Amino acid sequence: QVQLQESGGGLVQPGGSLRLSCAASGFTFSNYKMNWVRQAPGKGLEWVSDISQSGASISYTGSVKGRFTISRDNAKNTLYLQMNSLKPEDTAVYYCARCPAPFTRDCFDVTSTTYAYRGQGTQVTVSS
Amino acid sequence: NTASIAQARKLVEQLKMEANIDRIKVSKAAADLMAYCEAHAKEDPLLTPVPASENPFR
Amino acid sequence: QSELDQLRQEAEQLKNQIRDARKACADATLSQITNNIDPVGRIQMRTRRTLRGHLAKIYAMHWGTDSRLLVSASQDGKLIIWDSYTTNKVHAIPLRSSWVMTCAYAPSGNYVACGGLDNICSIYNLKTREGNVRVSRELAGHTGYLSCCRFLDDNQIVTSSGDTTCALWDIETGQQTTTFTGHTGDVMSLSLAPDTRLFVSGACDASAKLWDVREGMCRQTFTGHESDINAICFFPNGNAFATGSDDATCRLFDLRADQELMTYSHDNIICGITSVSFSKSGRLLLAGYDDFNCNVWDALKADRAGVLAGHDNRVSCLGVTDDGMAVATGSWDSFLKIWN
Amino acid sequence: TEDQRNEEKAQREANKKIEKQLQKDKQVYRATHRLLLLGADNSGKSTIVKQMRILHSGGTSGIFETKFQVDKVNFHMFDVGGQRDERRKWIQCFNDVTAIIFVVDSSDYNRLQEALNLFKSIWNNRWLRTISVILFLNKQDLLAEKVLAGKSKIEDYFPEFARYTTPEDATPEPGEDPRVTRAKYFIRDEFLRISTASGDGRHYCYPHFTCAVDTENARRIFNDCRDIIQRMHLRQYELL
Amino acid sequence: ITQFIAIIVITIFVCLGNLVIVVTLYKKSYLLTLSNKFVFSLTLSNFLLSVLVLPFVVTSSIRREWIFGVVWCNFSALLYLLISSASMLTLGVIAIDRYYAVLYPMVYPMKITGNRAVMALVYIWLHSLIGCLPPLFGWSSVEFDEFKWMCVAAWHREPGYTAFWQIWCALFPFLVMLVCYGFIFRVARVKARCKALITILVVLGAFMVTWGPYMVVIASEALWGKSSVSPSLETWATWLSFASAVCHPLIYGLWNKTVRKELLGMCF
Ligand SMILES: CC(C)CCC[C@@H](C)[C@H]1CC[C@H]2[C@@H]3CC=C4C[C@@H](O)CC[C@]4(C)[C@H]3CC[C@]12C
Repeated sequence: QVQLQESGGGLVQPGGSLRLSCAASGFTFSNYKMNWVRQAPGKGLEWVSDISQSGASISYTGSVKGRFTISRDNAKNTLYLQMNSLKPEDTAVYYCARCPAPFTRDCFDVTSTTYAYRGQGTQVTVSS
Repeated sequence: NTASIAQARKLVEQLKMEANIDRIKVSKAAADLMAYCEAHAKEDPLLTPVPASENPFR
Repeated sequence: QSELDQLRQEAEQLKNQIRDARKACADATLSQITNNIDPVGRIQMRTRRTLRGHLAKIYAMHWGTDSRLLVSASQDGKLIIWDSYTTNKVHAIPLRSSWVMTCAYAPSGNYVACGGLDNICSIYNLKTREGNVRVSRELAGHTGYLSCCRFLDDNQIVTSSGDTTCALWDIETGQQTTTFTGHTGDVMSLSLAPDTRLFVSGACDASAKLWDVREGMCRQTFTGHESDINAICFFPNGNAFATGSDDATCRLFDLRADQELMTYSHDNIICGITSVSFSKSGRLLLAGYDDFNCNVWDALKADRAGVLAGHDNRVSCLGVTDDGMAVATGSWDSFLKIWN
Repeated sequence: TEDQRNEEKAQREANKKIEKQLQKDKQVYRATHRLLLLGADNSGKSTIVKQMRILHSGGTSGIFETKFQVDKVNFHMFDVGGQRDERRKWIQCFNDVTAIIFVVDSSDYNRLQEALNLFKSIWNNRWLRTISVILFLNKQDLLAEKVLAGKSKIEDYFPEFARYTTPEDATPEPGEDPRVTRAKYFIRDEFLRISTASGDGRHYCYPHFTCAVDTENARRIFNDCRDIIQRMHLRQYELL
Repeated sequence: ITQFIAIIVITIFVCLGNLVIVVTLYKKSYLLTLSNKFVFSLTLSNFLLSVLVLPFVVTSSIRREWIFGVVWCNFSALLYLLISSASMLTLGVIAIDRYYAVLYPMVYPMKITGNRAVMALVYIWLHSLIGCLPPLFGWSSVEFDEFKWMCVAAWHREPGYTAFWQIWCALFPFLVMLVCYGFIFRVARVKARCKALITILVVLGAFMVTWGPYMVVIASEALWGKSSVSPSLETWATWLSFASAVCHPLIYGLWNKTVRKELLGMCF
């Protein structure tokens, strides 16, 4: 039974700091690639970042470059996201997702609606 | 809102029906599989090859 | 949100209860009580037929109940019916749409079914008084590409589609009689039981489900695999089934124990499975791979007994005759071969 | 003797007559080129196909079809619009096409990353290797006024744009503004960077600039198909 | 005696190399595409040449005289000339086919069809037969040449035919190959951005290294008489011509990927 369970979040003031945690079980964590995806109010799912199997070749979206950081821990089957200097428009629900195949470079349907290998999500709010 | 709620209902009353089914120990199942597989050993041309005089292919 | 959270809690509690119920029955493992039986590692076979004439890659084939005639489908837009013994072509049907990905052959031998990426299933009459094959019925109503179909008899047929549902049809009226709506991902394989009382399916959500044809409901679900499922087959006695996935493993499930009890894998295998089948007795398990090789597994000892080689592009389909006399395989190189 | 007669009827009547028709159909199959059309809903791919159909089958159920001819050569184009959101299974039915047509809305900064990710995924797929891509940047006319208005900036979506400089190979139109050319070529280079990174010598990409009122799109596809088929024929004779 | 082994080596190679290719093409009938029929004819004709002519050359080289009858003197020479001319012309036809394939890819499937291929195949052999008509009649004499060790046309005593055949059967296909591959080379060079140069040089040199010395020897004998060339050079020039049939099967067979794969599937 593949399952992903996010953790962390809550309310934070503008310019604050926060970090999220994702716990995975039911599959070989070291084989797959991992992703972060979010959905803002009144909008669809959006790309954020990813990290490869060994921890090299990281990538980010232009909106969060210089502020967000991603990392793995293969020895504990957990995924992290460090967030700094948060802005009001970062308010959204963040999900933990993995690409469908165990040794490929393809991540077609991670942002699709009703995607299977994705978690439930956590709420993050930035307000004064 | 209501659609996700209804999906959650359908899920839980599916789990109701799935949780009540009867079950048996794995020993009986494995023994039955082995017994059936052993009983029909003589009736498998692939498991035991066939003389050329009877093979429709060559 | 409070009600949604409450329902999630109830679902979690029932999941825990079912998992605990499963663990109680695990008194013994099959590998630990089939340890003393003899092996079958001498299996080796050779190809001695090659059917040629398709222009493009092949997706599906199916055997007839006489175990002499068979049909195949290719995405160039043709269905060809072959004579296995003499290798002569007996029919060639041009299709309306070229993007076909499934076909079936009636148990009585009067009809053949077809369909694919156009969301429609087509029925052809092979024995009309005029002597020309002609379309007799078209079934519509799915909202996704047709992936599999299997005849029950001359008048009804079952199908699965990419819209996450399956259906039972009445060919005379052309209307759906029942709909099965449990899966979460695309469904692309189904298997009829020997008594045709029930059937099983597998989907992209890494789960399989057991369906009652008449009651139109599900009563079992299996969650062993960890990726997309694309092949499934029944055991000869009808008390178990086997599954293949793109995580490079095969697994065996028991209907009455409601649990997984065998896995077939090797360290140096990284490709995914595309096909599965059983021999007549059930001792052998045959599966196709994206490495265009086919491995023969000792289903009861879990070791490899042989390998079939000779294709040079992805193996797409696989089938065993109703009397177990031969095995046929297709591939993306546009050829089809018969073994042993 | 009846066995001999049945064998004669089978082998003579059925097999040879079937093989004759198959041989007839093989030439028609080999003489035609088939293409796959991809794009988002906001793109004008439907406008492109309608426009080049006006320059010169029908109906749709699961798939839509299009016919056009240039220099007496036949092209078939398919648009898979009847499916749901996930692509990863029905996409690999098209491993044999000659080329893929990819259309992007150049004036929409917000949705550009999604198209870029889709392009990367298509480029690096196992079964879609060895297939070239024709890339169309569709809405230059809107991009020009969007840039010249100055209300929305590009560097808020792509911070590397601040350091970019126009290449020496740029060929601006006679009446074009230099900063329009800068942004336009930056957007093109974003795709070319992914294309040239993992692309082996068996795989190429062909970018183009186009507009809604355009009529050369039919000939460009012909010219690119020419190049890739020529490379294939060079390759088979050990000249590449 | 160092010479005598050379004929046996050449004969075994010429026989076996062509036999393998013709058997592979015949059994795997679906490989007979439009372009492979030229290779089929080229290999079959050379295989037939390997047995109807060569053993008599061995016997004449040992006995140092024509022991057989006058009847077989004419037939052997006629077959030699006919098959040689046909083999030379087939290469030019293949070059034309490749030129059209590479320079006009989109129009190729309709511009060239099976019927026109059959017409070209017929035209090759009609051209060859027109090239050998005069020896067949009484217009030219055929006799046993000492250091050639075979029956062939008397080049030294008939300066007209020795120029007619030389110009009409050899130079024309060579010029055709030269121009066709020259046109192919520049396209390959432009779109390479040196395998093309190596391949073209190999293909073009396999022809002239083998059929070159014989032509100049014939010309020298016709111009200044029999005494103008040493016997050893005459023998070696004649014997290099038979080595032409060794390069044809290798180059136009085994170097092709599909036929090589199919052959290895049968030979392992
Ligand atoms: C100028 C003339 C004399 C040069 C002739 C060179 C010949 C001998 C060479 C050049 C190319 C060579 C071929 C190159 C590639 C292969 C593939 C290999 O798997 C088997 C040998 C084979 C088929 C070679 C056989 C010999 C070959 C045909």
